[PDB]
Amino acid sequence: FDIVQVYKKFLQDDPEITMPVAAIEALVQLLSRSQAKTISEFMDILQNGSNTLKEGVQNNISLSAGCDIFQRFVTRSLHDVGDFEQCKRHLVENGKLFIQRARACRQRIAHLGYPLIRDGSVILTHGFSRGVAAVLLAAAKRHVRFKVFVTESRPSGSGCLMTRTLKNACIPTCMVLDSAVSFTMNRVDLVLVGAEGVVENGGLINQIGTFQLAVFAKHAHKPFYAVAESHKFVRMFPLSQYDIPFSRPILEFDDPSPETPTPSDAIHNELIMNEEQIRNNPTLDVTPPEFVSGLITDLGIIDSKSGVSEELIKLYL
Amino acid sequence: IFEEKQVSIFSHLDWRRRRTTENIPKDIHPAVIRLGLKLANYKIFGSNQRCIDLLKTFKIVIQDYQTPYGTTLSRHLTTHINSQIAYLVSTRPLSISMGNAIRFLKLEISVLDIDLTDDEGKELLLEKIDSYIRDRIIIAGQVIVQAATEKIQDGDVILTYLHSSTVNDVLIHAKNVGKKFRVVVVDSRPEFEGRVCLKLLTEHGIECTYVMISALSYIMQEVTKIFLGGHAMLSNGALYSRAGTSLISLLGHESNVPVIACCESYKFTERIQLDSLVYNELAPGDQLVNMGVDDFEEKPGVLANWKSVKNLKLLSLKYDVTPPRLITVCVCEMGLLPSTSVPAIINEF
Repeated sequence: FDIVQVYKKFLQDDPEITMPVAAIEALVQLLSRSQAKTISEFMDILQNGSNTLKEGVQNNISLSAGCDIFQRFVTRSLHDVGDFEQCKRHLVENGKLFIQRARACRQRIAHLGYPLIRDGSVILTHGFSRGVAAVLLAAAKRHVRFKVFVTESRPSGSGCLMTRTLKNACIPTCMVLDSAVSFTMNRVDLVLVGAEGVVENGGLINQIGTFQLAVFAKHAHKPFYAVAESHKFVRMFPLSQYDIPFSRPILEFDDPSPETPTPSDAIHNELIMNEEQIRNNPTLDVTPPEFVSGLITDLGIIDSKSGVSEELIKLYL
Repeated sequence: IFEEKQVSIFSHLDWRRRRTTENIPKDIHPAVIRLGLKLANYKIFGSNQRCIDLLKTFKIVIQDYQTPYGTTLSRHLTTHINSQIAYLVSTRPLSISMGNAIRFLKLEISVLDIDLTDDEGKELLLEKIDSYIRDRIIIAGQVIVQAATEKIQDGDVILTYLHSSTVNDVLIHAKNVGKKFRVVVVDSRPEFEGRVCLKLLTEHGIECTYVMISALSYIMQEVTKIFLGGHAMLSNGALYSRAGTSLISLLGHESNVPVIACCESYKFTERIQLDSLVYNELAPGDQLVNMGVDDFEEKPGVLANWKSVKNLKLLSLKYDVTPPRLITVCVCEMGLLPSTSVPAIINEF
């Protein structure tokens, strides 16, 4: 059934979908084509299916979150004198009626987020995030006068896409290098980032340059807001900002044996790292909750971030 | 002798003042008497201005000093001045500036050549006092003003606290040379010295904003630079100035505002205080009694009888110690230096 192929399938299907939701839709259309009819048969199922899904995509955190939400909805109404089939249709029936809220969650976020931008302020964002864009755009329509710094986000290069996205809405933009983010913090009134996933302690898993912005923000005494939908909450507890499942081997060294001038103003765009080297660098980092001012979700703005824990507590019994 | 230090943290601070010339010793020079009255009865009297008037007074004291038959000029002039000091101390505790100038004068008296006649000895001492005021106070002050006004960029919003002659002269000179800026004058109780500043600045046409120290958080979001006039720089780099200066520096730090301390090198001391209670100066608690935004205009206060009231004590400290990590730069006549360079500058004399 090649669940993986499907999961990737939505992802291209619809730019506005989230990796967790794409995993939920995956399991649904497996639950459609799933002959099943044994709880043993019925529940043996996805687990090999999300497992197969988890092992089929290399960075798996976000889809694992959407997964984790799915089965807990499954067993919690399979508990309850649970019959199988009524959930099997009801999930396949309302699958369209899932990527409904997921889209409504983002809009709910933007309606909560945009007042954080007030007249004459300068925003800083790292890379491209649909949620961040949603918040910024929603503020723009209300004729709010603001400007946005966008970090050239290597390796993804998401900075260009976000810059153009904001340029289309007549929002004044300016791109900054990953090395110049600290120098710009004095001109920044607010920092706004998205997140692929939010861990148990309310920490952020996102693009590799995220935590550096949160660090500069803390140092420059500027508010740092994260933008993520509720279904990005995942039960996993990184013990450091380095503790995550690695897709590829990372940060390993050369082994040379006897193997046989630049000014600072000089601009050498041809002097960047190659992709062989870049595949040795991480794709994601972790941002501790003590760097996050408030976490904007569809559930509202979570400042406690013992509250993200509260939600994951409710999810599991 | 006062030795009894009890539970109160403020118990060690000397509270005894002398506001009148009643039962005054007969060996006190008329010029010292007038200075002593001005010391304990004035209200805005800069640490620099205190030192200048002290040295000019000692000039008159020395000039009129006639050495007795019981001693040479060197040994007894220090005794005669010691009497003038003890009286001055009784009126109001010596400033660091005054204390430093006194150590200077006492030194030059001891290094006086004995072969000099008394009139040559007095003439020389007056020369060195003249040179001290000229170089260490006036010229040094001029250098500080120019060096500090240099850092004022067009569009700046300069915060100042109370009434600092140094900061005032910097701001005024900035206005004169053509700098385009505005000023936030932060004032405080029990005495609104910031209004004296606000009057001076507005008279020179400088655009100003006037707030109390409680509004610091609110007004700090407009400030680009902070300028502070110091009473003394400690040898650990800490700034010893009036009142809430530490609060200005602390909140200034949280808003990424550069804290600039302007202090003449002659007011550098070798003392190092860890807290703000060990070395300070008490102000009369009666100042805190009448509250309605004025110093002497009268209408009965709720705390008028606080001395009679058990367990109710009032007090206002004149100074506090701002930690060195909250000061960005110290501006002296030697140029802009890190405040930890204070003990280094001291050895250079």
